[PDB]
Amino acid sequence: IDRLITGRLQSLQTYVTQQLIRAAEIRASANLAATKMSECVLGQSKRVDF
Amino acid sequence: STECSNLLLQYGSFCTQLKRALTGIAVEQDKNTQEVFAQVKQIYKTPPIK
Repeated sequence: IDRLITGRLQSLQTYVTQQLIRAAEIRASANLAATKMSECVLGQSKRVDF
Repeated sequence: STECSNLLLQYGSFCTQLKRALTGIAVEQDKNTQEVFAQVKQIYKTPPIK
């Protein structure tokens, strides 16, 4: 039971760490999308290729 | 070693997700280089007069 508990805890910790990294990436994309909604939809942008 | 491989098979799929993570990083590096440098459609050239 100790062996199985250690293995399942290691796998679940790996899942939580991967979810945290993906959450950071998704938060960066959502910040970019919020900037685009504030600057393209609500105004006219002079930034090139934006 | 065959005995180490037989014991490593019992741990499940840690190595598959490690390989998937490294493959994702290796694809993302080329995506970074392509999205930074390849922003031009045609390869321009300067005239022979300098």
